[PDB]
Amino acid sequence: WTATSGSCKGRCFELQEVGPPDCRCDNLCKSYSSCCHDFDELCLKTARGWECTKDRCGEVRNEENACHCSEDCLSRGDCCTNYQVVCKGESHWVDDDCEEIKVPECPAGFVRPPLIIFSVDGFRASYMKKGSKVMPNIEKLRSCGTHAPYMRPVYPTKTFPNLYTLATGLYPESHGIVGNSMYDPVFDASFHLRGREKFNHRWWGGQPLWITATKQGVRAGTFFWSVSIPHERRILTILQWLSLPDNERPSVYAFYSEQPDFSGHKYGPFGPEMTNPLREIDKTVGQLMDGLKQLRLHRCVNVIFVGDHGMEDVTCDRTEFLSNYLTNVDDITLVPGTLGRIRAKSINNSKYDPKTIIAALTCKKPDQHFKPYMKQHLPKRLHYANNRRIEDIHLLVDRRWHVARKPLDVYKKCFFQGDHGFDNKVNSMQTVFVGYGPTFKYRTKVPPFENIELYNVMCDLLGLKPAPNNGTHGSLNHLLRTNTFRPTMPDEVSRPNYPGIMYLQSEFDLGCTCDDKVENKLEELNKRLHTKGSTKERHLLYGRPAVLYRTSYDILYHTDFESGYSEIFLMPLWTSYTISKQAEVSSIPEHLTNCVRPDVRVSPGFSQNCLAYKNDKQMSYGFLFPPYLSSSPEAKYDAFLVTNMVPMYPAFKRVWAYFQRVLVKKYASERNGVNVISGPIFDYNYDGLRDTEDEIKQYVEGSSIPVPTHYYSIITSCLDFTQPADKCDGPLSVSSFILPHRPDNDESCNSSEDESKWVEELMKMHTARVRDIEHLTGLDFYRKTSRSYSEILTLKTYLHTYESE
Ligand SMILES: *[C@@H]1O[C@H](CO)[C@@H](O[C@@H]2O[C@H](CO)[C@@H](O[C@@H]3O[C@H](CO[C@H]4O[C@H](CO)[C@@H](O)[C@H](O[C@H]5O[C@H](CO)[C@@H](O)[C@H](O)[C@@H]5O[C@H]5O[C@H](CO)[C@@H](O)[C@H](O)[C@@H]5O)[C@@H]4O)[C@@H](O)[C@H](O[C@H]4O[C@H](CO)[C@@H](O)[C@H](O)[C@@H]4O[C@H]4O[C@H](CO)[C@@H](O)[C@H](O)[C@@H]4O)[C@@H]3O)[C@H](O)[C@H]2NC(C)=O)[C@H](O)[C@H]1NC(C)=O
Ligand SMILES: Cc1cc(OCc2n[nH]c(=O)n2C)c(-c2cccc(C(=O)N3CCOCC3)c2)cc1Cl
Ligand SMILES: [Ca+2]
Ligand SMILES: [Ca+2]
Ligand code: NA
Ligand code: NA
Ligand SMILES: [Zn+2]
Repeated sequence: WTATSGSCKGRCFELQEVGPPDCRCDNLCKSYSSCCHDFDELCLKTARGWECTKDRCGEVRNEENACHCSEDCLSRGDCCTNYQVVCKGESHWVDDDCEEIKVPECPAGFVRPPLIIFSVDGFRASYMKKGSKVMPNIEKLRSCGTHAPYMRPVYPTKTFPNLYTLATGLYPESHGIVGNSMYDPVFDASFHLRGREKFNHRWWGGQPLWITATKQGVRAGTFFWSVSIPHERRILTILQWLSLPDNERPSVYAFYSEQPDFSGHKYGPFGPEMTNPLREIDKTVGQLMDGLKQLRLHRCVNVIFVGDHGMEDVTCDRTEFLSNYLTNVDDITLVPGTLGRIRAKSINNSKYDPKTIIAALTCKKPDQHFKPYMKQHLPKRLHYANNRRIEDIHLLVDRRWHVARKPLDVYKKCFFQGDHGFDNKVNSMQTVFVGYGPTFKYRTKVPPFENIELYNVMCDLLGLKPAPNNGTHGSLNHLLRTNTFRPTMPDEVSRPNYPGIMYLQSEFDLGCTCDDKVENKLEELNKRLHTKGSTKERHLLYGRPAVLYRTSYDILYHTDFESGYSEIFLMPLWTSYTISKQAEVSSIPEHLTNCVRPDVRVSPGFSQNCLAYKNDKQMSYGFLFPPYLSSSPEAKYDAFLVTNMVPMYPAFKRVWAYFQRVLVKKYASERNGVNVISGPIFDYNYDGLRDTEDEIKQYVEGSSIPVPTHYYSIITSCLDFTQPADKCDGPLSVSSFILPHRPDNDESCNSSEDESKWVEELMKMHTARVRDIEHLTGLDFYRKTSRSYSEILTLKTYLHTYESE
């Protein structure tokens, strides 16, 4: 109940929420149906529209008007935004030459440059170029400030998950807004875009920027605008708040536009109808900048122009129906559209079986336009699994398509032409970022980056300590003129042992065999030097990775590779090797096919054994440093050490062997050498974080050899590819992957074909950031380079996307 009979007189767009059933005059009052009786009258004035005209200049103040053109309006802070242009001979902000903002030029009483986040829904990255002729204000922000060619949203590429990621720096699995629609089985409650459940605080995890600010004594304006408040009134309200006394004035503000998303759904991303919405958003930017200029704030405020996601062509003829695949379609609930989430319709149904649903959905139609996954098998870069609101069965839908349960769902609900929500690496889903103001750089292009990084930067712009989040703080320092965050590298927690030769061959009873009994002072000294690390500078190019947790491990040196060998997991945490452009690929010689060799530096008790693999009918093994890339027949024996072996399903060995035999040399050829670091990952609870020993769900049968859930590789070379990877003077280039370690290749519908037709496609799907691998391994890479630490942080956040221009 609301007692709507109090008044909004002197309270319009009050910042503090007054407590029920007392009536409200704040922004949110419309959303809750709790506004005082006179809110529309007092707070939503529209009389005489939004612009001054010549006949209005110097008018007698009429308090009924939407905005004012009277002499007193500047001191009241309520002029129409074009007042000084029409009435005082000034120029529009957009018509002014841009001039570098070297220092904040703020009025007396301003403690810090305010931050205004101007958010636009469905603003596809390519609109910045394709719409530039119709968006002069935005084009001026972009060209004169700091801009990225695009900014990568989070998955799913929907509004609430992305706006709340902007607000928190968190992945949706961590902040809890995992879709625009959700069911939480613990609350037994459903979240929808329409309705009131979505305002309940239990949905919204983490700590959003406005709360971060308020806790640290920095006042915030509204972030969520009620849909019925016109954009012109949102801008006027922000300008009015900026005219408050110092002690009352917020330092952080947001604007939001539901365009161009609203029209893009109706017309498609490039429908001719889309020009007008882009012109209108540009006009709104112009109102804000004209308004700031009138207040003498246009060289004081930092403005961020940012989108939540892009927009793709999607029409309802491009819909896959689950009723064409499942016999039992009535026993499931599907969250449909540009992603699919499946759960049992009834928890009482003991005939429900996820395995049979996945199988019925796997590679059943030649041109099938979605792929089913158990959520733990989704690409790790999506970070889309560790939340009870994410159903165990997920459908990744091809760009331009929908999935639905039955055809009747599509016509009893072919109107729309645009949608979004797809995989966040898809080009059409990318969105925009521009920063303009004293704290941003001048006329500066920065590489694409992820929206999870922005919360830290917004905290830096406001002098706030960010709450714990998924950004990598410092990775966006290159966007900023000042206020940079200068992180220190994390301290190494575990120091390595450097074992020498400590065991005789006969101490091992591993069930392994090798035809290596093939028997020189010249070259005996050489082999000893290699085992002490004489080639390490060639193979460990950026320092050894640091281990950031407590464990027991050994550094092992070899002619062709170096490794950090875990005595706890019985395999390397990492193996590092450099392959020059000139490297030759060779075969595994016949006499060495089944060769595994005890490592006389590592105790039998801390080694794998061959008998376990013989007995485990499901599990085979592979090698981290590839025997195919040995530098000589003699060095090749090192590759068959038991300390270089890792457990691999035979189906996965198809993938790994093709990567090692074909792809590494291809990349060395293309990139002028590569340095490779490879290793296992254990993430059985799919939280994106390194498992401890007691979290491991599967072992090689009868042994203590843990089975990895994934294998990673980090492939680094010189950004200037005229220099070889091992003699690089300047910035680095990286690409990485985290491949799922699966006992079948059901994910790859073409896997019956030669690996040349499917393996690299799989690897591209599972592309990763170095930072993703760091979370999953507790390792810290690139500790010893010539490069600045913030440059290295940017490198560690890079994702090689494999999308065209
Ligand atoms: C991205 O960045 C984020 C932010 O840094 C990273 O997430 C953090 O990861 C930590 C490790 O997973 C996690 O730390 C745990 O916190 C527990 C207390 O958490 C509450 O308090 C915080 C602080 O305010 C709050 O933020 C949390 O919010 C979560 O929970 C509510 C739901 O109740 C949601 O509204 C909210 O969205 C968020 O949910 C997300 O996180 C939880 C995990 O907390 C997931 O379950 C959800 O699915 C969702 O993703 C909480 O309200 C604390 O209790 C934990 O301590 C246990 O583990 C330690 C290990 O040291 C152990 O020593 C303790 O004994 C304890 O174990 C006991 O409990 C076990 C479980 O019941 C039990 O089995 C044992 O036997 C023991 O009894 C732990 O320290 C931290 O909370 C989150 N923070 C956030 C915001 O998510 C994230 O990892 C980053 N991602 C990547 C890939 O890098
Ligand atoms: C720039 C920016 C704009 C935002 O919303 C702009 C908006 N205005 N109107 C409208 O439809 N949208 C989408 C939000 C946001 C979005 C959704 C939810 C919340 C939130 O945290 N809420 C609201 C519900 O109640 C719970 C708390 C905040 C976050 C940021 Cl960073
Ligand atoms: Ca949106
Ligand atoms: Ca884990
Ligand atoms: Na086996
Ligand atoms: Na297959
Ligand atoms: Zn939309």
